[PDB]
Amino acid sequence: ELRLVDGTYWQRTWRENDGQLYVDDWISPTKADGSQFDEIPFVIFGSKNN
Amino acid sequence: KIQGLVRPRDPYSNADVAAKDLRQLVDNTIKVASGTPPINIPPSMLRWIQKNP
Repeated sequence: ELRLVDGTYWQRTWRENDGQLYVDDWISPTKADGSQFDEIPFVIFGSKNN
Repeated sequence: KIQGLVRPRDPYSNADVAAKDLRQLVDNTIKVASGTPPINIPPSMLRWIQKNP
């Protein structure tokens, strides 16, 4: 799960253990210096455009 | 297999001998077909206890 709240990047993962369904806690990946992000690092490319 | 493939001969005698032949025998391997009876694996029971179908 990838979300962009108030210009910051957050992501949630769903563990879903074998035979179960478990979910990770919220966390925001940050760059080498910091400052978190302003856009989701997921690009969708297509025949027409991106 | 030829049984009497060898005959005691006499170089001085001139008496005839009956002939034999090259019989051909055949081996075999029968085919066996097996399978599995239809096993119900509906997703409902696995999903109900929250398990991967």
